[PDB]
Amino acid sequence: KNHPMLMNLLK
Amino acid sequence: KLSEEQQHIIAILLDAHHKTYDPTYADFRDFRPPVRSPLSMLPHLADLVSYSIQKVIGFAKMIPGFRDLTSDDQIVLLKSSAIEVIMLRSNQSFTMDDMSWDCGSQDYKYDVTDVSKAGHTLELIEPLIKFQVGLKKLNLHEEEHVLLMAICIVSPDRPGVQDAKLVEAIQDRLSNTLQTYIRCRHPPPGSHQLYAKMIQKLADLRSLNEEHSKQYRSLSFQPENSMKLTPLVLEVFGN
Ligand SMILES: C=C1[C@H](O)CC(=C/C=C2\CCC[C@]3(C)[C@@H]([C@H](C)[C@@H](CCCC)CC[C@H](OC)c4ccc(O)cc4)CC[C@@H]23)C[C@H]1O
Repeated sequence: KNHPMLMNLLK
Repeated sequence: KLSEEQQHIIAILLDAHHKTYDPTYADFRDFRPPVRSPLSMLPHLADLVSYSIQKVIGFAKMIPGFRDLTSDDQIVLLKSSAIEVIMLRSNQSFTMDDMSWDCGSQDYKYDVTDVSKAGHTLELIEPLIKFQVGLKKLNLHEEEHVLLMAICIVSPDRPGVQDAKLVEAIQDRLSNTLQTYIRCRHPPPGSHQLYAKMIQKLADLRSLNEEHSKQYRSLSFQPENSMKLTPLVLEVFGN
């Protein structure tokens, strides 16, 4: 939520 | 005694670190070049930090129970801890001989002047170097090092955490593994108060992190410096 790059590295 | 689970947790953390930390430093060749002028080392060092952020996320995903957290809790834990884990993992390249981080060449050997050339003052730099020296003098086993990195990440008191109880149960398993590890595997006299000392380093990283944020905000205030960062750094540290 406001963090697309971090979220994608998390998945 | 170290249970099978405890030993399995440790085996997993070591491998995770072995997968996310390249002691050859080969990738550094891809960064913008170091230049040794205000903020001459910032592009190179901003690339080093952003690179390191990706490695820390990779490491965090491999922590037992981390994947059980919501996407939100994972993001808030990573966002507050990133800088701290980067200070921690950096201990591997730090050398006491010259008080500098040595990554295999003169070009990738970083001292206090290099850090000042990225826009930092003695206020942050002195406590950072003192931190590296104090950690270095613990002379931790690799097992201890990787446990400390995991415990640092999964701290229930980080801002924005929703499910503190779950984060805390994750950390607790990791702390107990560390405690037992020191007792069963770390011989005296090195083991003396070792757990308490490693926990005091987590307190030191938090202060350092509080300080880092103030400096980071001052840098975020001049958008021509902020321009020199990476997208991941701006996302993770904010802008
Ligand atoms: C692969 C690795 C590790 O991940 C990281 C390595 C070295 C780490 C270093 C040595 C160089 C200086 C580094 C990068 C530090 C940087 C400058 C940080 C120091 C803050 C102290 C509380 C700050 C980084 C931060 O975002 C880029 C920043 C940068 C510029 C600012 O003006 C304000 C903040 C932290 C950690 C430091 C090499 C190697 O061991």
